[PDB]
Amino acid sequence: MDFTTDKLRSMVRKWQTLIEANVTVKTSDDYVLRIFAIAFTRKQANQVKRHSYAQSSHIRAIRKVISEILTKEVQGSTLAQLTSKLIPEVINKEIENATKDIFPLQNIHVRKVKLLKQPKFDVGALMALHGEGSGEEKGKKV
Amino acid sequence: KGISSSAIPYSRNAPAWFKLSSESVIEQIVKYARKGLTPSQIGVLLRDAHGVTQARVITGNKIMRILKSNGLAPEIPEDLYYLIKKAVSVRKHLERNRKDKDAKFRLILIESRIHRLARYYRTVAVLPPNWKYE
RNA sequence: UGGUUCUAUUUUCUAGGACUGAUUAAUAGGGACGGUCGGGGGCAUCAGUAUUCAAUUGUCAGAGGUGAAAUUCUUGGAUUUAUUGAAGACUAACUACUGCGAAAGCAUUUGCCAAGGACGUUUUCAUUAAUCAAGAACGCCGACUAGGGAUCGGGUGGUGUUUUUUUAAUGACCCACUCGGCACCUUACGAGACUGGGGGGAGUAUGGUCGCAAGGCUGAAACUUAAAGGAAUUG
Repeated sequence: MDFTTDKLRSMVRKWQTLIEANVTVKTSDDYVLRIFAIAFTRKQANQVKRHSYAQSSHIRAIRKVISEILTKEVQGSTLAQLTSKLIPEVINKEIENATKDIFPLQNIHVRKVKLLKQPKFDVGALMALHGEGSGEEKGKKV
Repeated sequence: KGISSSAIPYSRNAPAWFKLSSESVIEQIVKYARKGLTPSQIGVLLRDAHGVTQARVITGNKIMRILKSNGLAPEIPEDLYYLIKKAVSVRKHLERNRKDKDAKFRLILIESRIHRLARYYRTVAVLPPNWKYE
């Protein structure tokens, strides 16, 4: 999975910090995934100072809880479960709820998921991801 | 340079809520010193938990004089001891990894500061002359 | 720790003797502690996508590059596309009249190693201090008054919103105060007394000295001399 470049260029603004993290996690299958994360420091409503920077220990703590809870969302998922988890953007809601104790953090995203190794084939698992099928087909008519 | 020190009150009395004894404070002082704390640690523990404000006010005299008159004198003053052990910690760091030029510079600074007050303490003769920092 | 002997009910309590004796605590200085702070340093680790190279496909005639071209590569498949590997760097945007460092300088993650600063302090020492020739390491001014807005680090108080709950502690913002920084915008008031050098700027003249420079068709001079060329050319 990957963002387009225009999305994160449309997200990056000066006078904030981008906290980005990544973890290399092996799922409940033997797929190992490098999964990324980006998050940008919001300013609160009634904030009058123009900066809203994080104090870099808040960055280390935010990046710590990002790594912990998204490596908890993997290992507790298969590939199909993780894919159905990151279609409706809900790991981002988990990061936002787990991190609003530290900094506000607008538009957290996952932004990038890379396969590194894949276990075996398991045609049965693939056909259970899709649906069944077997053919006896036509016969020659002589 | 910053101005961050402690502001000693104008009073020189016990604060009139200090109902403890002027001798039980000394017994607590020598107990903490014999279990092994530096006099600054005695003063901060006595201030934080058994609320003597400062013991030059509440006891008779200051607590290094209390320790020396109760037999718990230091081998070397606390300033020199802490600067000595900081210098030897930086020296062991430097023997471990030898590309830390900044820590070499801080060792030159710490060694200069060692020599300054070692010279002061030597001309006062708190510690004996022919003392070298090894 | 050792030793001697004095009082009344089998063991109770007792008295004596030998191995310290001036101040503060500098809006001076140092040291400890505490929660921290930073792109300060060292080691290790982790990642990123470019680039270069290689392997494998796909397709076919050009690709670079330039103001145009060219050297170069290319039907033994270049360039483009897709998958993957290897290498050496580098740390994009975030990135600032922001931060840290004694300066040169320092920007990916995580950990270790020591360090440092500011703040907080009813902790400690007690003049331990300031400046620099020598030497060592690394490589509109000042002795001067007040302010103002913004920002970075710490602290105190307020009492609203984001937070939230019986797992630990821990935020973010708003406001006032305060300490310390990088700057900026102003104010008031002061004698502030890798070494070697001719003499202003812009010009003008030159019967001096030192130079460089003209002539005149070449050939071609001792030779009025060939070929060929030049020049001008409505034979």
